[PDB]
Amino acid sequence: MQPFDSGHDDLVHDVVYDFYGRHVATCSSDQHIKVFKLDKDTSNWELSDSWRAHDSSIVAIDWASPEYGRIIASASYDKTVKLWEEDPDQEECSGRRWNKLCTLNDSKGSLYSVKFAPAHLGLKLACLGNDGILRLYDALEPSDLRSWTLTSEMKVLSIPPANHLQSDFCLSWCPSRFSPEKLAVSALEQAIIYQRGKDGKLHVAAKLPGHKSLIRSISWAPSIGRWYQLIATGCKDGRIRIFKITEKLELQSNLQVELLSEHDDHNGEVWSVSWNLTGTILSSAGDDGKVRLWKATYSNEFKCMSVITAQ
Amino acid sequence: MQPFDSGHDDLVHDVVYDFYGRHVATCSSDQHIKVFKLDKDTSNWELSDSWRAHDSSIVAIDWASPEYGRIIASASYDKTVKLWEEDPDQEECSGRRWNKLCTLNDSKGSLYSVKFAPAHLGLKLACLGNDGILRLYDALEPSDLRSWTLTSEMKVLSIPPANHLQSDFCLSWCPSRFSPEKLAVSALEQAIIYQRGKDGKLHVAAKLPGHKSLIRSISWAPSIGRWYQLIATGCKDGRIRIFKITEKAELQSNLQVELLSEHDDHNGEVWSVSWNLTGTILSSAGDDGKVRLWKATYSNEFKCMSVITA
Amino acid sequence: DVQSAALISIFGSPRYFRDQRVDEWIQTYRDMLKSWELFSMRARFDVLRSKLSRTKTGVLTADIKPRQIYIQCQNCKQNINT
Amino acid sequence: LLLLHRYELFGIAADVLKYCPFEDIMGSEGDQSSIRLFCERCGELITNESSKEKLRAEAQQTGNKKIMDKFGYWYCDSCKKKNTSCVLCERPLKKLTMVILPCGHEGHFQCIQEWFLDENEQECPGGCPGVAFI
Ligand SMILES: [Zn+2]
Ligand SMILES: [Zn+2]
Ligand SMILES: [Zn+2]
Repeated sequence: MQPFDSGHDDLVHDVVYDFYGRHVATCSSDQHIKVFKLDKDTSNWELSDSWRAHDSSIVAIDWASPEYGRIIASASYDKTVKLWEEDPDQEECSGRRWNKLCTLNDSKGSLYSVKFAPAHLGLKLACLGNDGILRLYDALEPSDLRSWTLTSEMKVLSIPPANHLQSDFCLSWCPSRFSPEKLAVSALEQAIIYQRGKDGKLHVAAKLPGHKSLIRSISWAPSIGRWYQLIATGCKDGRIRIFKITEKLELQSNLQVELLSEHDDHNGEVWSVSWNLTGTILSSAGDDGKVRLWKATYSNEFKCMSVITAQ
Repeated sequence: MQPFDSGHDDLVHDVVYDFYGRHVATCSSDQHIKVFKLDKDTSNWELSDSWRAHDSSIVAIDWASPEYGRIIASASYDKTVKLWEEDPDQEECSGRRWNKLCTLNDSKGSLYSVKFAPAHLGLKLACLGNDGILRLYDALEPSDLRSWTLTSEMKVLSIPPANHLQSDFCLSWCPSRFSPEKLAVSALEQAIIYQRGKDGKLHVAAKLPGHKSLIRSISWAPSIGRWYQLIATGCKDGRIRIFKITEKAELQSNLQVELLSEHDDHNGEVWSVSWNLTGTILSSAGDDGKVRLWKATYSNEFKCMSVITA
Repeated sequence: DVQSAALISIFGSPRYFRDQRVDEWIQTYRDMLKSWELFSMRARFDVLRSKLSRTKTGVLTADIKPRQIYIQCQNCKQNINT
Repeated sequence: LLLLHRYELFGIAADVLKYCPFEDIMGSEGDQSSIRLFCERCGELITNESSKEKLRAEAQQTGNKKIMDKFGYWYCDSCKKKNTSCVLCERPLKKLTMVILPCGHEGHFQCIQEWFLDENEQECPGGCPGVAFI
């Protein structure tokens, strides 16, 4: 692979893979979404569609599960979440390829994070924004993609933020198919894990400590066979925090949180963290143009493996 | 006239083609059935399978319609009809390529002719032996083709023929799906056309006259679209009688029989008569060692053609 | 010559009227095409019959081959083709 | 299994899931690939419970499992439909088909593949008012 230059007229905010790794959707502040495809010939990225989605900066994007179709969901500063289903009959690079499904204009504040649930929960979607409440949108009938019902409206804050311009929200789902449903909320300076009990409603399970500044990213780790789970949080202060989550079977399981590691190696501000599919290597991108990879050592302590510079 | 040796140790009795014409099945008095295939590359008749079938001389075999699979019936003198289905996951020339399906033990007499019905009537079958009884067997169970139920049981002859007198029985269906179900049945010297009535039972519909001696072969001409049905008959006399049948109590439509032509060219016994795909060529074999081809020129009257000696 | 009769007849025989003789000729030619293992030519004959049965209004008059798939839906236990 | 699905390794994932000792790994609806059909002649559902019962009784009274291979959904027990015919060769069809979607016609792999690639045709072999291209 080689780096490719986008057609974006401003900063690219959130970039999210599809399931198969052959498509890249880049949402940007210029009111545009550009979906790329990985051609088998010549091994270079070619643009597939580029259309205007919102009336402001799109700050989050997520692909749906491949069994439900080619669905992306975009959250922006227009207090809306708009879904897009790909129509393959239209020509590429035309602007009419991706058709809007539904607009979930229910947040009084600008929405910061959108995340799809794991595929074994059904087509379930999450929203977090400036209003300060977590919204869950389910398609109880996945037959029609235009019928979205709000199924959970949980207040993640004691009070809404007065300083609306200085805030940042993030969400991360738990990909464990057979553990109970867990969702991570990083509202302003906390981090709360939410579980679904027998009541069918979200409850506070555990709180990640520390986090002296705003949380710019959160990422649950896919634990393939491990007896613990990892949560990576990037902060405005610049500290990577990796939390060792242990689960033992009203909630059906109690969670204990142990701060496994803390890393302030980004001399500045951390904007994104993301695990790989093993849950072993963790990426971390800062405002200095540097990307660091963290792998756990022989002890229970992560260390930096490489630094990627974009000179 | 290129010859190919079939490999039987005794007299080859009945040779029949299949629907597609690329497979022939030969039965003989060595109690064996041999299926031969025609390769498109070698262009020569090669043996596909040979297996022992009956305990007596097999004298009549017939192929089923290809929409019901690969089924070969077999009539022999041991008063049985055996049905043979082919499983393609077996080796050629091994004896296990064709699997037995059923034994029809209802016949109290050595069977002479077996003909499958046309495909639009179902997976039916016909039997005729030296007891005067015409038996029809249907495969009414679709799950397994091993339960063949007897449906019709007529009595062509009043009494069975004697032990020391020769007898011949031939069968011929009507291959027209636009006419009621008919079956040309030959007794010793009697030729009968049957029909399926409104009551679901076979009825005597017409009788082909003449036939001063034994009838060796009956062949219904294929319905190409003409308004008249043609029946060819080879007798123990030298006569090749061609009957013109035109169709218009407890029968769907009455039908008349007119003897179109009668030829004495063989000076012997016409052992077999057969038609083409279109019913335009009549092949007859007699005791003069000659196989004569017959065609209709300038009118409906059939005239002779190429004579093939052997 | 039932082949030429069938191919001549299918231009206007189901489209403008209906008679049994043309149906007999069509069935006979289709059976002969099956017997010669010319299945592709039989299918071309069938699509030519279906193309030439379009009336001026546009309604098909050909006796096309009926449906063979009636899938039962798993969520509602009902036929998807009614 | 999700990681195997992320690559284009689906037969390997099928091999892994076929002999998995845990029966509820992917999906909880059981048979998600079951295709029940209604009869093309009578309209009742093709369940063929009488044939399955008879073949199970015959295989219990005998000592072979090849009698149960006669069970299939290509025939109807209610209306005594014999077999399903291919749309090209009009031969019996028992073990693998190839459904044409807009018109609902069966067919072998070889017949359908020959008709749509070797002959480069675009319509259904049975004759349909439309284009079932490629
Ligand atoms: Zn039925
Ligand atoms: Zn086929
Ligand atoms: Zn069709």
